[PDB]
Amino acid sequence: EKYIVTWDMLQIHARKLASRLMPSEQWKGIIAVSRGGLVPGALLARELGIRHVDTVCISSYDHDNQRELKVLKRAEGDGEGFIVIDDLVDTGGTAVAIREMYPKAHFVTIFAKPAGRPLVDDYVVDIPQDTWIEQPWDMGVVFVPPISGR
Amino acid sequence: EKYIVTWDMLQIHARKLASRLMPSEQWKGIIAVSRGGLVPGALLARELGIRHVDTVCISSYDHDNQRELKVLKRAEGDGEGFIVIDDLVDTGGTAVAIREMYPKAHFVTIFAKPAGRPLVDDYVVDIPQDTWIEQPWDMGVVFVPPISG
Amino acid sequence: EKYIVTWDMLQIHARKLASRLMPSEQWKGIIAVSRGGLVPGALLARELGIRHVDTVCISSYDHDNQRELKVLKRAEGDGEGFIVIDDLVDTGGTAVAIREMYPKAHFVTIFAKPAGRPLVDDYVVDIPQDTWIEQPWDMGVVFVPPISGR
Amino acid sequence: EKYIVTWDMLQIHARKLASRLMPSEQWKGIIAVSRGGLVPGALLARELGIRHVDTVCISELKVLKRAEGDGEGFIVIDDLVDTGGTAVAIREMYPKAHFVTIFAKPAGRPLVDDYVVDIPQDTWIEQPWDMGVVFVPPISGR
Ligand SMILES: Nc1nc2c(ncn2[C@H]2CCN(C(=O)CP(=O)(O)O)C2)c(=O)[nH]1
Ligand SMILES: Nc1nc2c(ncn2[C@H]2CCN(C(=O)CP(=O)(O)O)C2)c(=O)[nH]1
Repeated sequence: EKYIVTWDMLQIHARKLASRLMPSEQWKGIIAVSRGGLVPGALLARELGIRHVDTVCISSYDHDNQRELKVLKRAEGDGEGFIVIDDLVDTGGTAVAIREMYPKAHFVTIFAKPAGRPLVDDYVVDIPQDTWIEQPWDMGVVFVPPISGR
Repeated sequence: EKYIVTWDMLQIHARKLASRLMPSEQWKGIIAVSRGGLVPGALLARELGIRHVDTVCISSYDHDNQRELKVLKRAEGDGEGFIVIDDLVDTGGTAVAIREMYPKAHFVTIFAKPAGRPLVDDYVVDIPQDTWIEQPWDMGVVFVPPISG
Repeated sequence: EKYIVTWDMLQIHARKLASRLMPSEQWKGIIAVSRGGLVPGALLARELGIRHVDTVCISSYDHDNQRELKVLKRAEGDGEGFIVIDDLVDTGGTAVAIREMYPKAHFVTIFAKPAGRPLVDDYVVDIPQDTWIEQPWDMGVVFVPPISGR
Repeated sequence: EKYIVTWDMLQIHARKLASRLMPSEQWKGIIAVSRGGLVPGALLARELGIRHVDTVCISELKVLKRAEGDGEGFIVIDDLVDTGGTAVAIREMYPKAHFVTIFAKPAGRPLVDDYVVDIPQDTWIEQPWDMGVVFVPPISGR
């Protein structure tokens, strides 16, 4: 059974993470991990009041049991004083890759499954591995037939 | 901590509860416990395609140190073949009265706290006793100031 | 032409209606037109602090160019000091029926189309006649495939 | 007089915008004007399968961070256009860019190559990232 994440709950969690990342002056800017961290990055940037937002674009595809990682666009630096935000961490693969690119950055997510959980600096919601997360940008409001009808 | 419930989530839970009330034909109608149950009742009504929807309106008169229960408007029958529905059960204070008016009814809620759990026939979500549930009809979409300037 | 009504927007509309119905003291209760008026009625009931909420249940099976009406259940009275509410007005068929069985009732809706427009006492939003209104209780948040491949 | 925009509504408009920008292969990437364009840019990035998303941060109008090129083959996205102070500025850095917003006001209308929703000029747009689902007192007591 999948975990439905609506926009309202995302924003609640995003604000729960924002306050825990106070003060706002200890952070220089924000790096969002495209595309998953884009919205959480936007949300953080609004709350913490940060206007400098950049993106690192990483493309990943599975070829059976191995991953193919392609960084299409990178932000410069060791990550000094920035926050790196992604929507969720599952196995922790993307995290370890970001950690190589930005060894001196604070890495955050909204959701974290048990495996990837310890590989984050901070997160908000716990999810178990067997659970799939539907993010709001993948969903919509559409007609849904009744259960009976009658 | 305060548990926030959005319309969307209420609908998701209402739909789960609804499937557990299949098939629809065993039900004559639906009695909503005003006011909390009105929206859950409405959603159930749609999902099951039940058009016979009635209400029970229950208010509380306080006398000296004790709270009495006034019944402003009540449906008919012993609730035989009916689903009775409230938004939640916290203590079951109101839920005692509903059983007495409708003994032969299927009494359901969306949320339930531990002390009110044995009072319903079925519910969807467990909530801790210390937790306040904010329902979406008590909320709205309003400007929230940022956290930094 | 399809008009999407989310729960948030509906609440906004219902709240605008409720404040136009102030003060609440002039009303002795609410009669909801099942099933469409159930939710709007519940929202009025909350905003006006009205605990006396009853229903009128009507079945409208459409046989070609004629309609068969069935009143499954009917709140008592002429509607004196009562608000009767449906979600929307379309042709005025339901409205003429309510007006007969509740002549001294203040009959309101949220949406209205030009046809049934003169047959309500008050409404909130104008909807064009050729538009289908998708109400939130008939919808849900489910997955939606992206518009493009890749 | 306040135009309230919910996430669901923004997402619908963003999809109506995405459909106009089809086919998606005419695009090499998206440039979101932060912070207004971020979420719209993110939504377009999903609906159009575009993985190359970069930002331009304007703020006199000081440029905090930006990307190169003349915008040829890119989409520049902001949440709205009222006047065009930044819009006039965005035009410069990427002249051959396709520049879109979701909302557009009359005075800002001719500055963008495309938009989705018209809004009166005297109307304030309350974007969902500035709001939240909070308790709201009933309009009456009894
Ligand atoms: N929407 C969604 N995307 C998912 C889910 N699980 C994985 N992904 C996608 C999106 C984000 N992903 C990762 O960061 C891979 P990781 O470095 O090994 O943790 C994969 C899910 O349950 N839901
Ligand atoms: N969900 C939905 N229900 C509708 C619509 N149009 C009509 N109905 C349903 C629900 C309310 N209706 C009427 O008041 C019928 P009227 O006596 O001719 O005014 C029919 C619609 O666009 N959408």
